[PDB]
Amino acid sequence: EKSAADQIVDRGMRPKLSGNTTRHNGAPVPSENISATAGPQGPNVLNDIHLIEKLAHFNRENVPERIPHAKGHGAFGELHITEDVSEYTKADLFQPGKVTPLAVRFSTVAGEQGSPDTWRDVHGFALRFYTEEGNYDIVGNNTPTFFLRDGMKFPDFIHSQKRLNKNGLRDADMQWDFWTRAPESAHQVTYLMGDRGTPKTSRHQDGFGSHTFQWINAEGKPVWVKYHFKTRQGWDCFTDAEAAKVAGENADYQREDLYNAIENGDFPIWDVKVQIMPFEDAENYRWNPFDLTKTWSQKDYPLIPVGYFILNRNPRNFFAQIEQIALDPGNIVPGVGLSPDRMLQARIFAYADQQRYRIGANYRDLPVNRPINEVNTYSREGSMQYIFDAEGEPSYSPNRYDKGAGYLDNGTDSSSNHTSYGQADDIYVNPDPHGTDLVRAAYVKHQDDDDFIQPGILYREVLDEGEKERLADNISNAMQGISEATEPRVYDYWNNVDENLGARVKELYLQKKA
Amino acid sequence: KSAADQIVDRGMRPKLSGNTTRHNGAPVPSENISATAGPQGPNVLNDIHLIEKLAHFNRENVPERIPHAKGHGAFGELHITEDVSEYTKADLFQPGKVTPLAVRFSTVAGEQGSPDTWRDVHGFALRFYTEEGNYDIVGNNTPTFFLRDGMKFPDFIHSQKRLNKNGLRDADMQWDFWTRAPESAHQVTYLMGDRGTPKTSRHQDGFGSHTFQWINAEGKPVWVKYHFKTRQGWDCFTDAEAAKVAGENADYQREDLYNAIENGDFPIWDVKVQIMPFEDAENYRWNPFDLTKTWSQKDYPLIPVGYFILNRNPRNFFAQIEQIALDPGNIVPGVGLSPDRMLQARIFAYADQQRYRIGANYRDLPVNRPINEVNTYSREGSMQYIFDAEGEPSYSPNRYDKGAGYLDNGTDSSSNHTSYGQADDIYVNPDPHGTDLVRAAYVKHQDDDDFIQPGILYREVLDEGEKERLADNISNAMQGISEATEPRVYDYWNNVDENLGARVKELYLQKKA
Amino acid sequence: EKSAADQIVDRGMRPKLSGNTTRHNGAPVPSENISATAGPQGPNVLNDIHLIEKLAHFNRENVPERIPHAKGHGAFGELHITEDVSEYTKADLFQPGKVTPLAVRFSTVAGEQGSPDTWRDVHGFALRFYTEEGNYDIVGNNTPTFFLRDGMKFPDFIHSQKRLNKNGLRDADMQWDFWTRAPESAHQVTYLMGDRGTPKTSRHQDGFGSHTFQWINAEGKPVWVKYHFKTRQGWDCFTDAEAAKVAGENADYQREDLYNAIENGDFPIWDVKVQIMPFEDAENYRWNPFDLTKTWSQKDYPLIPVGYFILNRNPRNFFAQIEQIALDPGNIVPGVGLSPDRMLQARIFAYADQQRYRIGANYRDLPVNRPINEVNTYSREGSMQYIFDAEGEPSYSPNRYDKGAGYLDNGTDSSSNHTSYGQADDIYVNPDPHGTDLVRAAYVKHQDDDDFIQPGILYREVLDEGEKERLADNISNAMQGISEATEPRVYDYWNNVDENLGARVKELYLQKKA
Ligand SMILES: NC(=O)C1=CN([C@@H]2O[C@H](COP(=O)(O)OP(=O)(O)OC[C@H]3O[C@@H](n4cnc5c(N)ncnc54)[C@H](OP(=O)(O)O)[C@@H]3O)[C@@H](O)[C@H]2O)C=CC1
Ligand SMILES: NC(=O)C1=CN([C@@H]2O[C@H](COP(=O)(O)OP(=O)(O)OC[C@H]3O[C@@H](n4cnc5c(N)ncnc54)[C@H](OP(=O)(O)O)[C@@H]3O)[C@@H](O)[C@H]2O)C=CC1
Ligand SMILES: NC(=O)C1=CN([C@@H]2O[C@H](COP(=O)(O)OP(=O)(O)OC[C@H]3O[C@@H](n4cnc5c(N)ncnc54)[C@H](OP(=O)(O)O)[C@@H]3O)[C@@H](O)[C@H]2O)C=CC1
Ligand code: HEM
Ligand code: HEM
Ligand code: HEM
Ligand SMILES: [Cl-]
Repeated sequence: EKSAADQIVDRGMRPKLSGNTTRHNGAPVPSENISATAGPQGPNVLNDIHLIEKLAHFNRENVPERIPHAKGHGAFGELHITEDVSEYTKADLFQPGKVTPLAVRFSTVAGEQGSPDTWRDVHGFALRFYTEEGNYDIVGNNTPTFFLRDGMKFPDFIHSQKRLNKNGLRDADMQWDFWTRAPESAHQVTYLMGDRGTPKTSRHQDGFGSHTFQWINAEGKPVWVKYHFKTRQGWDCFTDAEAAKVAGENADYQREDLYNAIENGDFPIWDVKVQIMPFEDAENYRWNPFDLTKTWSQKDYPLIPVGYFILNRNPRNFFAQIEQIALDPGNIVPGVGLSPDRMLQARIFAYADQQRYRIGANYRDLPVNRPINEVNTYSREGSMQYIFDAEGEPSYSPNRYDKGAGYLDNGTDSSSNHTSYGQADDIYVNPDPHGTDLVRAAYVKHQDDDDFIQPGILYREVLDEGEKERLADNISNAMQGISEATEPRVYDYWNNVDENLGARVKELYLQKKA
Repeated sequence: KSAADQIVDRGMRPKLSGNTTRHNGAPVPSENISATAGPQGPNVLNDIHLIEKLAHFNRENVPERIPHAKGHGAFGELHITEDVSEYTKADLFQPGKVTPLAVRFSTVAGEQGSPDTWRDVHGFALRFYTEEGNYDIVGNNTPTFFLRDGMKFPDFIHSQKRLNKNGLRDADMQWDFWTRAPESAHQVTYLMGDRGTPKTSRHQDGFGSHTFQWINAEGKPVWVKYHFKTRQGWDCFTDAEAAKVAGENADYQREDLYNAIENGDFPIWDVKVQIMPFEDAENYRWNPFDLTKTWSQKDYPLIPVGYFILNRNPRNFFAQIEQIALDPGNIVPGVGLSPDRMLQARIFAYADQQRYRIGANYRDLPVNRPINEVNTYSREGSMQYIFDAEGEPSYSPNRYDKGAGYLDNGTDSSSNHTSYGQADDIYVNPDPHGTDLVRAAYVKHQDDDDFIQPGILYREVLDEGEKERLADNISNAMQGISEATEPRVYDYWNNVDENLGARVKELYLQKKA
Repeated sequence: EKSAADQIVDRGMRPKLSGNTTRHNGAPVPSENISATAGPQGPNVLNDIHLIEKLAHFNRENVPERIPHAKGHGAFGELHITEDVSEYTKADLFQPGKVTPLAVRFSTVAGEQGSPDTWRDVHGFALRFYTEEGNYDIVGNNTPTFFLRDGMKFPDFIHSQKRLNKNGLRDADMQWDFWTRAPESAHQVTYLMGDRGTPKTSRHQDGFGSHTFQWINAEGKPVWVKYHFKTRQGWDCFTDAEAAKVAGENADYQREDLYNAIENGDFPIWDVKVQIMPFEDAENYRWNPFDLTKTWSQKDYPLIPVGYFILNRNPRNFFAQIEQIALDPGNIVPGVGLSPDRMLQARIFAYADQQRYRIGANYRDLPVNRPINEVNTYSREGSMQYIFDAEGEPSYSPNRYDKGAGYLDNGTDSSSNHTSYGQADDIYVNPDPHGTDLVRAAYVKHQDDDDFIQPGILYREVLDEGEKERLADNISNAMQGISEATEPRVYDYWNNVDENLGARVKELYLQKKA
């Protein structure tokens, strides 16, 4: 417990072993060097049991990588609460003085396993807190916003960032064809194409929940919140050229950086802060507060400190604890809720769904995925069931025994006779839906909602001249390879962000087109 | 000849003779003797055919369905003989249409080897290969069901299957669940009557059970329920007879159907609907969206649509029946859902299990492909047999011509605040009766309770022999329940009807030694 | 202006489609942009069927990558026979005048499927010929030899080339610890550390079967053979530094090169040649002829021309036709046999074993894996069974019908009554086994057999002075990061190859270390 995470990371690990190897049934292995033949020059025999066992398990080492965020790495640590936010949330892990074990995984998005850490890309920033009321995951990114506001479009974006169907090549035309035809992408593409598209390490970047979530206090009062994880190491970014150079020198530069830092006792820290928007502020804010492509201005809603987290433990086994971790924004806990962000709501479905396939039906039972409290469930069976309920316990509720049911239920019947429980605050306390029908509709339109104002503000009001110039230079690099059909779409896109940025992008682009 | 012939021939090899080949096409030396290093020497590793043959044998089994593992089916045709175009624009239901079909029949609780004639609900699952996509009506041989909320479905199904400790099915478990979930009473009464043991798949009705929606060319909705009325007529075993046949032929109904079709005795069902005007819903005496409530045929009589006939046996049972992926979520223009929470859970659940039970690309298998071309941006996944034309885009919106949704413009992401309005293709919704996410009861209609409908069946519909057999069947099914469950069951049946309840207890006590 | 492989490459491809999209049941998709909600600001509904279907299938796009050789790419083409080799083999594809469709996949070995093509590594060179007597695969490498002579050691070598269990980092100490303690590796490590460890493209390298195989003629007479695929484009290699620079600029450099070459009509060609060792020559050759770590001298066995192959077709769909191809040395055909090469014998089991898992039980039925002749098999069922036998055909043999049995069988009974078939020449005509017992034994020891003489010969008699210096430089670079425990073991390993090479390796290593 020299990290509070020691209880978690030690789960499943064998003691150190010596002497001679054994087969998987426990019988001694004769040789790891020579296989059995019928005569020295005779054929290999079928019944070299160790040989076949060794080859067959070797043949099954690989599992499907994540889509997206295949390339990643992580660590374990502790969340420490230093402020009192109890007036906003009853979430157990956020109460005063609470110390909670965590896991984190960082990643890129588009590239596969083995792809370089320092390709220009968004970086994943995904936390698990092992709380007393269950695992609470905040699966964030190193950006406060994102490319889209509807999950229907997510697989379109991700195919466009991956490889063409015909030849397995990533493609500039495809990336820009998608982005310019999905102009809601403007805010995040501006962020991505700036310095922060190439952070040097996982330690030298902020993390964000990106989405608006909900906090609910002990008396059932909700507020809207956004999470901000502010690096104590500070933002530090490569130039476009530097990142590509590092990609060739060390494709695992960030994975290695984090390992070395923790091994050397240089434990990275982030200050945990939130923006808090009162429930009553939501409808009249200048931007739609639930549109992922819109950040809340920190002038309107400043960061409020909560505490900090520290990464102080490397994994014991990378594959077992990091590759197999199943981080999921749907892992919420009491005191935390969702919001009418359609991207978030799609995510709440999508992660567990992929994980049931990528890992297996019983992925929740793996050491790194089990919570610290006992799971009380009627789920059973499935492939590779390691853990099962006490002998003879019932498989169904309501039942005549004592296993139990939901906290809203009485534990003895099916809640018939027209029983109602009321508002599902554990999902979220909803605002006005603005309609009574199943629809495919726009988000409620707020005064300053469009696809371009916020990245325009970033360019005009936040970025210094160097940042503005590198942005244009980066963009024009990224455009190399687009078709002639795509060129004017890209010019238009950037002009819509800012006419000066757009002019400079085109200027540099034509210079390089040679 | 059958309209299903083009479907059912997909994937089938020509008959082959001569000698066998390995899976790479090379000649097999022997199917009888394996290669050894000397006649009495060890088997060699590199008998390639031996290992290939053993390894593929080792991989023949796949997860059976949960539930409805034990089943069997056929192919056929739907024929429209009436004009229902005022109610629906669904292509397959338009005047004169003839549509190829598939069907799978099944029990519910038992596993792959279990008997067809255990007392159980029977599945009645149809696929129509329409010009506008596969439309599946995944029904049962009952117009109702045990529950009104999908949250409870795995509880019911575990209670119908085996105890975790010893792998035995269990009467106490079945009745403990049924009596503590009294919404079950309508279907339990149906299940425990004669129709719990139909002799064959041909001698039972089918039903969609749920309220669905039909929408016409002008966008006007009506609520509908499907009824498939058997031309062979209901014909049921007694409790004792079904149990006897269960041991004599575990595949009684599977064999019966295959034989009937081989002999040219093609079974036929008349396809009819009940149609409830959209404006009738709120004031009907029962909640029209509660699965445990039937619509009275006195209030809404059956309206004829056409008939379907089964005239084709599968070419290969595993390939075409075990691997068929029937799914109530396979709807088509002109058909919609309803605020039935059981139905809404099913719309998710089937494709979810199928992605696992069969594979991510299960839709590409011959029996699961529609007759029209699929135009999708989905790609890759295990065992991808079918892929798009070379170089076609993987994303939309794009600058090419593959296309997008019929609501979309095909060129952009529908930003700038584009709205499409009511999602009628899902269903034209009635009043939700609230503005908040809630866990709530169904809207309460005047005669809604858990017992009135099976009581009416018993008191007003069942004849004297049916009433007595019902009590006899229930008391048989009760044998083995714990003393802690007996009084709960007595009261349950009293709630249905006091005379039924009295008779059930009387017979139960007689049989209890 | 097409290809003989067009029949293969078109299997499974849809026609071009336009209009609007459909769900997977064929019904029209309402939108690819907006998901359905209960009110514009209400929750997403569960029954957006298209949303869930699109996300769920997106979630299942990935499959396990190969272990090893995850990162690869390929093409299709034609094998043309130009010489008469019928005196040596009856194999159909090798008969005079035969033109046979082919597939090829090139690859690296260690890295995962996003990793750079131009990491220093062995490159895979794996061919499939779609012959009239089945698919014949020659799954070779760009080297005539390899690191080991026993499949028992293969998973040890491959872990040592992949990532440490604790942190997911590849590791120089691990690579050299294994190589030096398994000194049979010396031949291939010398090849790997030379110029050929970094070929510029897939087109500018030779290919080899590496193992000794067997050819059998129509009369049943065997000879031992080795396959050589000599590039008409010529060897062309990066330096160690250039290869890393390219890895950062374009991780898919070689994938892109091959695609572009074929797209442009610059079809790469290799001349197909064999070495042929008479059956009577094997026991008295100066080296063991079945030891993968021993090449046959081309002074003793010159190359004999057979024909050439040309790559003239890019895949229609990369994932469907390349990622899912199941290349397998066990795919032999009449006229071709194996040998007492233990590595080869282990491979004959291992590939189909992995493919059953990596792809699925029915992987043989996928378009790219089906032969051009009809498969007549009693195998049945299994996940995703697309193809099934004619209605009512029997599932077992011997049977009273016509489907048949093996060519040695009579088609009517089980071959009891003590029926014997004799020597299994279809596997191979074996030489003497040199013993009568199941053993774990060394290979038969030939006069000049050791772990170091052949790369010593390469260094002393083949390499030019620049090649000799680059070799020492490359080695010393690859040694950076090894522990002090490993240093003297590496110094000694290189001295065993050659005292002068050894001295220069140590010299440069100590220079670079600081
Ligand atoms: N939560 C938010 O509102 C965030 C907004 N932004 C961008 O800043 C604009 C103004 O937001 P508002 O909060 O009103 O303004 P503020 O002035 O209060 O803050 C601007 C934000 O932009 C960040 N920033 C500085 N340089 C870059 C850059 N190179 N690339 C990306 N971000 C950078 C700042 O980080 P720092 O303090 O370290 O300089 C700060 O968090 C928005 O349009 C948005 O695009 C960016 C991050 C968070
Ligand atoms: N969709 C529906 O309205 C159906 C309802 N039921 C049951 O009938 C009751 C009355 O419904 P309503 O339509 O108003 O009355 P109706 O008289 O108009 O129809 C009653 C239905 O009950 C059927 N029935 C007859 N014997 C049995 C039995 N052994 N087990 C199950 N069903 C049987 C009849 O079949 P048949 O005409 O062939 O004799 C008929 O379909 C309901 O409470 C319900 O339990 C049952 C089937 C359909
Ligand atoms: N199958 C074989 O016999 C091969 C053996 N070797 C190596 O060559 C040595 C001598 O064998 P032998 O055939 O008797 O001699 P040969 O002179 O007849 O052939 C030497 C081989 O070495 C190749 N070679 C040239 N440069 C390099 C290099 N930078 N790295 C690796 N290989 C290179 C040659 O290719 P090229 O003609 O184009 O110059 C030629 O194939 C062996 O010890 C073996 O290590 C290498 C390739 C094939
Ligand atoms: C509707 C939009 C999105 C969908 C459908 C989606 C879906 C997914 C899925 C299925 C995975 C793989 C999970 C697994 O297999 O374990 C994943 C990975 C990931 N996603 Fe999302 N995503 C979306 C948008 C976002 C957003 C907005 C963020 C950040 C706020 C985000 C952050 C991440 C991170 C960090 C990972 C990697 C987690 C890890 O390291 O294991 N994604 N996404
Ligand atoms: C919310 C409640 C229900 C859920 C979650 C559910 C779920 C399922 C699932 C996942 C399957 C297996 C599908 C497959 O693997 O191919 C199945 C089988 C089946 N279910 Fe349902 N079911 C529900 C209620 C019903 C109802 C009400 C009916 C009839 C109206 C029904 C009829 C059937 C039939 C006929 C099959 C077998 C289809 C076949 O023959 O392949 N189920 N159920
Ligand atoms: C006993 C030693 C070896 C074993 C057990 C072994 C096993 C394997 C396996 C299981 C695969 C993945 C197959 C798949 O999933 O499709 C593979 C890939 C491959 N191996 Fe081997 N291997 C061995 C040595 C060799 C040798 C000596 C060569 C060359 C002569 C070679 C060439 C290749 C190539 C080219 C691939 C990639 C094929 C492709 O591009 O799809 N391997 N190896
Ligand atoms: Cl799955």
